[PDB]
Amino acid sequence: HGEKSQAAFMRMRTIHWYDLSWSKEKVKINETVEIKGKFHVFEGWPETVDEPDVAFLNVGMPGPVFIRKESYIGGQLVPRSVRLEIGKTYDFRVVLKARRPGDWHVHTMMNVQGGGPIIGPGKWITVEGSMSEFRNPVTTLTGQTVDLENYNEGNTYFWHAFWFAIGVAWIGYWSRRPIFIPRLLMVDAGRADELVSATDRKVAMGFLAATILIVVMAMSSANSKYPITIPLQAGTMRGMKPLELPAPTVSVKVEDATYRVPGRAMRMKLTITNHGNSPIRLGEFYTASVRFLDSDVYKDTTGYPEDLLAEDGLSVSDNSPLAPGETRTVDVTASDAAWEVYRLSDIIYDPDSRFAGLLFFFDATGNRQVVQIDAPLIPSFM
Amino acid sequence: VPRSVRLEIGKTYDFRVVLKARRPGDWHVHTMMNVQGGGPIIGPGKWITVEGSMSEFRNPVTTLTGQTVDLENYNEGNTYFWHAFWFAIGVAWIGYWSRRPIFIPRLLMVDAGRADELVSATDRKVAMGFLAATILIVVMAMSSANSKYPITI
Amino acid sequence: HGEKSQAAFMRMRTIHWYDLSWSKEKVKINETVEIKGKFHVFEGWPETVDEPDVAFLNVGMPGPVFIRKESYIGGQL
Amino acid sequence: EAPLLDKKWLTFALAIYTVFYLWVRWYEGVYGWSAGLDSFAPEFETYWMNFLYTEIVLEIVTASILWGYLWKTRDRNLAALTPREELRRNFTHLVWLVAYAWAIYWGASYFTEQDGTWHQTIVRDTDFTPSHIIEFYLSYPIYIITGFAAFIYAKTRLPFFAKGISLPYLVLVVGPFMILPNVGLNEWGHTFWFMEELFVAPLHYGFVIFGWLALAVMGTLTQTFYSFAQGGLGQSLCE
Amino acid sequence: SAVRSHAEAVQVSRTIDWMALFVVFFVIVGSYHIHAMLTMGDWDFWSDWKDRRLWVTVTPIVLVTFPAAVQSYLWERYRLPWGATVCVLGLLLGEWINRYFNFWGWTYFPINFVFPASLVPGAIILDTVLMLSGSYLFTAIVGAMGWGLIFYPGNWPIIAPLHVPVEYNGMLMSIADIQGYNYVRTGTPEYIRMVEKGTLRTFGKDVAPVSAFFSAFMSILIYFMWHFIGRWFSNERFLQS
Amino acid sequence: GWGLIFYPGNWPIIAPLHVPVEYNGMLMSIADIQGYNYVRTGTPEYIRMVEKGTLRTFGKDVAPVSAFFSAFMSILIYFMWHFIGRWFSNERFLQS
Ligand SMILES: CCCCCCC/C=C/CCCCCCCC(=O)OC[C@H](COP(=O)(O)OCCN)OC(=O)CCCCCCCCCCCCCCC
Ligand SMILES: CCCCCCC/C=C/CCCCCCCC(=O)OC[C@H](COP(=O)(O)OCCN)OC(=O)CCCCCCCCCCCCCCC
Ligand SMILES: CCCCCCC/C=C/CCCCCCCC(=O)OC[C@H](COP(=O)(O)OCCN)OC(=O)CCCCCCCCCCCCCCC
Ligand SMILES: CCCCCCC/C=C\CCCCCCCC(=O)OC[C@H](COP(=O)(O)OCCN)OC(=O)CCCCCCCCCCCCCCC
Ligand SMILES: CCCCCCC/C=C\CCCCCCCC(=O)OC[C@H](COP(=O)(O)OCCN)OC(=O)CCCCCCCCCCCCCCC
Ligand SMILES: CCCCCCC/C=C\CCCCCCCC(=O)OC[C@H](COP(=O)(O)OCCN)OC(=O)CCCCCCCCCCCCCCC
Ligand SMILES: CCCCCCC/C=C\CCCCCCCC(=O)OC[C@H](COP(=O)(O)OCCN)OC(=O)CCCCCCCCCCCCCCC
Ligand SMILES: CCCCCCC/C=C\CCCCCCCC(=O)OC[C@H](COP(=O)(O)OCCN)OC(=O)CCCCCCCCCCCCCCC
Ligand SMILES: CCCCCCC/C=C\CCCCCCCC(=O)OC[C@H](COP(=O)(O)OCCN)OC(=O)CCCCCCCCCCCCCCC
Ligand SMILES: CCCCCCC/C=C\CCCCCCCC(=O)OC[C@H](COP(=O)(O)OCCN)OC(=O)CCCCCCCCCCCCCCC
Ligand SMILES: CCCCCCC/C=C\CCCCCCCC(=O)OC[C@H](COP(=O)(O)OCCN)OC(=O)CCCCCCCCCCCCCCC
Ligand SMILES: CCCCCCC/C=C\CCCCCCCC(=O)OC[C@H](COP(=O)(O)OCCN)OC(=O)CCCCCCCCCCCCCCC
Ligand SMILES: CCCCCCC/C=C\CCCCCCCC(=O)OC[C@H](COP(=O)(O)OCCN)OC(=O)CCCCCCCCCCCCCCC
Ligand SMILES: [Cu+2]
Ligand SMILES: [Cu+2]
Ligand SMILES: [Cu+2]
Ligand SMILES: [Cu+2]
Ligand SMILES: [Cu+2]
Repeated sequence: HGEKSQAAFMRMRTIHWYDLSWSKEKVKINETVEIKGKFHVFEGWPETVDEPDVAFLNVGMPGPVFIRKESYIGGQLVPRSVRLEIGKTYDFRVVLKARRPGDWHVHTMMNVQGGGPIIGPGKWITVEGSMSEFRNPVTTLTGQTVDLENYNEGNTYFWHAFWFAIGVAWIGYWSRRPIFIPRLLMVDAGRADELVSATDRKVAMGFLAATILIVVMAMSSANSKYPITIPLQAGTMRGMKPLELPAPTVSVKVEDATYRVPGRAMRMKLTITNHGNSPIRLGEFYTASVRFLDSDVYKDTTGYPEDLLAEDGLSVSDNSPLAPGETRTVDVTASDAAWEVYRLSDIIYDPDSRFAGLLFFFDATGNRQVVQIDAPLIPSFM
Repeated sequence: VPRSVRLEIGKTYDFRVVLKARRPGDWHVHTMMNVQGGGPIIGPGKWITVEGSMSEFRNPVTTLTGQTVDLENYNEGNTYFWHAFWFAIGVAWIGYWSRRPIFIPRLLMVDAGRADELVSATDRKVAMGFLAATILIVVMAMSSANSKYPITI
Repeated sequence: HGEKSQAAFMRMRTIHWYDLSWSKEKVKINETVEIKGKFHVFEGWPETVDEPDVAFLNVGMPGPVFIRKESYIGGQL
Repeated sequence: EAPLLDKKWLTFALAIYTVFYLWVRWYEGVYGWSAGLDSFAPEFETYWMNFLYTEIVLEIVTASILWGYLWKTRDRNLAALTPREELRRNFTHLVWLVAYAWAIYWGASYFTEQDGTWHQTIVRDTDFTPSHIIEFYLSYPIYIITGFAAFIYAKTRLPFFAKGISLPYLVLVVGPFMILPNVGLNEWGHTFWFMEELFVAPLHYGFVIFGWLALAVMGTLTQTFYSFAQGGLGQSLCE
Repeated sequence: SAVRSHAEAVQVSRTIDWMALFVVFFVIVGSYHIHAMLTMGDWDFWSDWKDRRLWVTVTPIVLVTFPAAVQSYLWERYRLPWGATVCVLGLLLGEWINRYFNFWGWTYFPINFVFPASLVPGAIILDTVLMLSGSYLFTAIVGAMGWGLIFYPGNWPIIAPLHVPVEYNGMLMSIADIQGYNYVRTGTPEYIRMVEKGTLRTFGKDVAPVSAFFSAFMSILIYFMWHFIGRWFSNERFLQS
Repeated sequence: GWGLIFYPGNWPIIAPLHVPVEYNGMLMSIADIQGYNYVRTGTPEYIRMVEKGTLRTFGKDVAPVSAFFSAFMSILIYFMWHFIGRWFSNERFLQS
């Protein structure tokens, strides 16, 4: 939730999430779900979004209904912010543990500093069980195993209640006497010195000394109880390993790209050159989490969110085997209610009417090439 | 490249610029790269002579709504009309109060404590009418502009 | 002097100085000493240190006990 | 010979706010998850936009009626006010101040940090989030209405406050009101200036500044005490 | 007369005392809570934001604001030395109510991950210094020094168990760090947390004391300014327009 | 009112200048084409402080949010400049 309201061109021109898998659709409490996939950083990064020099891989959900057990970018655990390069592709994996029952829309997201949220496709996952069964065991380097759900709760309650009680007692010591009107009149009359006695001064001195001594003793006792402590671990982790992918033996030029403004579709003229890899055929156009597929060339079998999957939303004028070398100019039409449901038609309000997306080409043997396209998008009103 | 672009250090780029003559005379024309946080980078300048009359210059542009306009005079009359209308409204508002003594007698009356005599019920009604008319005219003008141009970006 | 008090990871993760040579160990006044070597910039540069877009090669000593006659990075003064 | 302090009115002043805000919290819990997450959906419309429209209309009607009734029934001749009746009116104004303080706690403290929580657990999508609907457009107008009513009652019933416009009272009453227009800055702060959900960002310093104006209460309190004491209570108490 | 006897006057005064205490307490709760959260609430919400540099520095400086003004009013007009204590207690009450009923009751963030910082010792020090010395300059200097310095030692017994090192998936992590990692804050990524990350000019185990002393000095300055701010806020002026 | 009425008052003038045009394959505004064609040598394109879209920009709320923010800051600036002018209206005489 939160993507439909984001500018259409910003969603089109930031990060592209390609083949994704979810290990389970329905999980029990304390069971783990794995979300893996690839994300590509668009070369034409918008200028109002800072470069992903400081980026964090996040899980979009209405709260800690899951707990993120681990997250890996390129096989490396990433508990901190990371640095990503423009134009590179990265594998990502996220292992989550179920905490609260219910149906949850879970998304993979990249939070970018100086940019904001970049939400990926969301999937509905059902958690069955009771929240009381959730456990979060962690073993420390000191040899102690604790449960993070209730660890250190009683100590915090005790100390906060103790200090609150001390403050309440300090206020109530003075609250046993007339408070506001008689004291104000006495101060106005010049009898302020009569409002504080020697016993009050002794009580204040005792309160101050007891507070300081208790703080010192509590710090000493806490140090004795936990002689091994480390500061909070923070920093930006550089040197993320990107994917070394086969360059596309397929070249695609966008002649024109238009959308009818009333409109639930997008149309584009494309010149495609096959540089080998056998006769190929376009099977899918990915724009903003929406996948328009050509049923005759490719069929999704990964449980891609159906609200974002158009099984026959790709209409190519001529989708015949493009013999290696053939340069065919084709008119592709990406049509689906998701265009209007995911407010991609709101590119009419955007201060930049340019789109970007991914095209997937398959040969007879099923090998897939990914081609990256970007162009300006012209609205049609006649 | 109608917008600002990003260039890399140490790379070479082709550039092309097509210009249309507008005013007669001899003009020193240079190609330049304006760099943000740097300033102007002027290239070699060439003298070009333009012969003719400026009145013959036309700038036709065809919109996506099917209308062909000339950018030299497009929307000029509408801007003049609206600015003159609002200026006239302001002038009328000032001149309504300007028919009476302005500075010295009013200052003396305010100093004497007779300020409440300087504004009458008719003045209050006129001010209310001015405010209501201004708001209503603004709303109606916005609605009419939206109706005339339903497609804007 | 001044490195022992610097954070250990910052010292480990910034610049590595490898094979170094000193021309002389004992010098007279007005005599010259040459210090050559190689330095490698770590790929995982710490985020709290700005990238070495503006860097200066300096000599650490308690003052002008020496005068830096010249300094070359990659053969360039 | 009615009692000086009307316990029924004070009990009502506390209980109406308590019950209404408990019901509001229950509604937020029940419908904040099923309908409040997605803003471009029909259930979100019928469960939160209708709430916003109804609360705005009811706030306008209630503010108009209450302020007009308080200003219409003002004491034209306050010179004949007996000291006992003046003390009773002072107690009623103190009940009004109690109600204003309770509303201020409910608005500026509870729902503001609830809004902070909501923004830290989800991705912001619109300016009319259920948290924003409850906080900016329900609790803030409610405490503004209560403060305006308390100020009007003090000016129209207490001779101490009827001789002019009390500057500390005006600051304490109008200052927090400026928190409501400042919401626009907040929106302009989140949509354009700051790309991150940081609660300590300068775009929220407006709130902070106007919160400082609530400190004017101290000055107001002093005046209130004098309004309590000038009628002869102070002379008897000093004995 | 307004009252018929001295005992009736005493009872009426006690009732006014209770009602005015309610009013002052909850107006202070509202204003101080909104100021405190919108000035330093990101460090106060999460246990993995409670670092040695930014939290320790920032919190006392911004939280010394209201106690200074409330002391300047209460001690001067009523000789009531509990202004700082009442401000801290109201802020703590509001924060705890929100944490229990909203942070945990609504979004189910564990309480050990979302708890406020202890503030009573600093308020007690300030109040006792003001009461014993009776002068606002000495109170400012010494009490603000104590308020800044006692913040971190007072909170150490609470956060100490959360700093036990853990080898989490091959990386060294803190218990608070693991708490922040596991419990996902969708609107609060990791890069936002203003915590110390180490500098090439950071010296040998002096982060927390330096932060505490800087906080104490700025607390002196802010107390001095907010004393006069509250003095202005306590004016009994009437306008005619 | 002063903050809120600024943009509706100017909309009848600038509305004809926002008709979309397909200029050389790119979507442009009439005002954008005016800025492009008529060369400002001292005013490059990157200087214009105009909205370019943010990842936190929501569903068609730019102009109303800007108007309300302008109105609030107008309240503040009016309040301060009232006293500024009150000081500027002083009838004081100096002897040195
Ligand atoms: C006249 C009373 C004295 C005056 C002071 C007010 C005290 C009143 C407290 C009400 C207690 C009942 C709360 C349970 C609601 C009971 C209630 O409304 O329960 C339903 C919701 C849950 O609904 P849901 O979300 O659909 O459920 C799914 C997820 N839970 O829970 C709650 O609302 C409970 C949590 C919040 C309760 C508010 C806290 C209590 C208010 C204290 C005010 C501060 C007063 C300070 C005085 C020192
Ligand atoms: C919290 C921010 C503080 C605002 C500044 C303090 C008020 C101004 C003081 C100096 C000028 C007025 C005279 C003394 C005050 C009190 C005051 O305004 O008295 C009425 C006087 C007229 O009285 P007088 O017998 O003729 O002689 C002057 C009184 N000293 O009005 C004025 O002088 C002009 C209007 C007053 C200023 C507007 C109200 C201020 C309240 C805050 C407005 C809302 C902003 C905050 C929202 C977030
Ligand atoms: C527009 C900027 C405002 C400047 C500040 C206002 C002027 C100063 C006021 C307080 C001190 C003077 C007394 C009252 C004023 C008027 C003034 O200067 O009167 C003469 C007094 C001597 O008179 P007096 O009967 O002995 O008692 C004091 C009068 N209240 O001079 C002074 O007190 C010192 C010299 C005055 C200041 C210099 C002139 C200020 C004009 C602006 C200078 C140029 C800067 C702007 C250029 C861009
Ligand atoms: C949450 C836990 C709550 C803790 C409650 C602590 C109790 C607080 C205050 C007690 C007020 C008694 C005042 C009696 C003066 C009542 C008083 O003033 O009595 C006259 C005495 C006469 O004493 P004297 O013998 O003639 O002279 C002194 C040597 N003999 O004067 C005094 O000066 C007596 C001073 C006694 C002050 C005691 C207050 C100390 C309180 C510290 C509390 C520690 C906190 C708890 C630790 C875990
Ligand atoms: C650029 C275009 C310029 C527009 C010029 C507009 C004219 C402006 C002002 C006219 C001043 C007349 C004042 C008469 C009071 C002169 C006046 O006060 O006369 C006594 C009447 C008595 O009227 P009555 O019948 O006894 O009571 C009312 C119901 N019968 O009192 C009033 O209160 C009369 C109020 C009349 C005020 C008329 C002003 C409205 C002006 C709006 C102009 C709209 C703008 C143009 C639209 C395109
Ligand atoms: C059933 C619970 C207890 C009784 C309920 C009454 C309140 C509780 C205690 C005090 C009175 C007890 C006995 C009263 C008997 C009768 C009764 O209901 O009296 C209260 C008022 C009368 O107010 P009063 O004349 O000042 O005299 C009060 C002193 N007895 O009744 C009314 O009908 C209201 C008065 C008119 C003002 C209406 C306000 C505007 C209403 C519109 C909505 C406002 C905005 C809404 C929020 C946005
Ligand atoms: C009139 C109201 C003014 C504000 C006063 C109340 C405090 C409010 C905000 C600042 C508190 C710090 C926490 C950040 C929340 C306010 C906030 O959101 O700060 C963001 C920055 C970090 O992000 P950023 O990308 O840097 O953005 C800059 C926007 N300020 O925090 C920072 O604190 C860093 C910014 C620089 C300011 C440093 C803090 C001040 C240091 C002390 C000097 C000031 C004088 C102190 C008194 C002696
Ligand atoms: C004042 C009454 C006398 C009581 C003693 C006073 C405080 C304690 C010791 C005094 C000796 C000084 C050396 C400190 C022990 C020195 C000490 O214990 O330093 C610990 C760490 C150093 O850790 P490390 O390197 O692993 O240890 C090896 C050091 N070679 O430094 C710090 O904590 C830094 C000092 C704290 C920052 C404050 C500096 C003072 C700035 C001046 C303003 C504050 C003064 C207030 C003015 C009124
Ligand atoms: C300066 C005035 C002299 C009196 C105060 C003593 C000055 C020195 C230190 C106090 C500052 C707080 C502690 C941090 C220092 C600076 C300091 O010493 O920091 C190291 C550790 C913190 O290190 P870490 O990496 O977080 O690991 C935890 C290990 N404890 O704190 C300490 O060792 C605490 C030192 C002293 C604690 C007692 C505080 C009591 C004194 C302050 C109140 C004074 C008010 C007087 C009332 C009139
Ligand atoms: C962060 C820095 C510390 C904070 C600054 C305040 C500390 C102490 C003194 C400095 C300024 C306040 C002193 C009072 C003025 C000085 C003061 O107390 O009154 C001046 C007069 C009083 O009004 P009057 O009777 O009508 O005028 C005739 C003289 N009595 O104010 C005026 O004339 C109007 C201006 C008053 C504005 C003061 C407002 C105080 C600031 C509130 C804002 C929040 C705090 C911001 C700081 C973060
Ligand atoms: C006040 C008297 C009553 C008259 C009505 C008041 C104004 C109109 C409607 C009220 C209902 C609220 C919902 C708005 C319609 C709501 C509305 O029309 O929103 C349009 C766009 C949204 O465009 P979109 O997403 O394509 O549309 C689908 C929305 N799910 O939002 C906006 O324009 C944003 C709102 C403007 C910013 C102001 C917010 C308010 C901030 C508080 C301070 C200002 C208040 C002043 C305090 C005194
Ligand atoms: C807030 C106080 C209530 C009274 C005002 C109504 C509040 C709502 C909107 C008014 C702000 C200006 C319009 C932009 C909103 C925000 C808003 O609705 O913006 C959308 C469009 C602008 O969109 P765009 O992308 O530029 O495309 C042009 C399409 N029109 O404006 C509107 O739809 C205009 C809405 C209302 C216009 C009438 C203005 C009259 C009201 C303001 C004056 C009030 C003064 C009262 C005197 C006492
Ligand atoms: C952007 C924020 C809003 C602008 C700030 C101003 C708003 C209202 C009040 C705040 C300050 C002005 C109040 C007048 C002082 C307060 C004032 O009106 O007079 C103070 C005395 C008058 O001179 P005097 O008779 O000699 O002194 C004895 C007292 N009557 O000034 C002085 O003594 C000298 C200092 C006066 C300086 C005030 C200049 C006003 C500022 C002009 C600069 C331009 C505006 C900058 C803001 C952007
Ligand atoms: Cu979702
Ligand atoms: Cu891509
Ligand atoms: Cu050395
Ligand atoms: Cu190296
Ligand atoms: Cu905000």
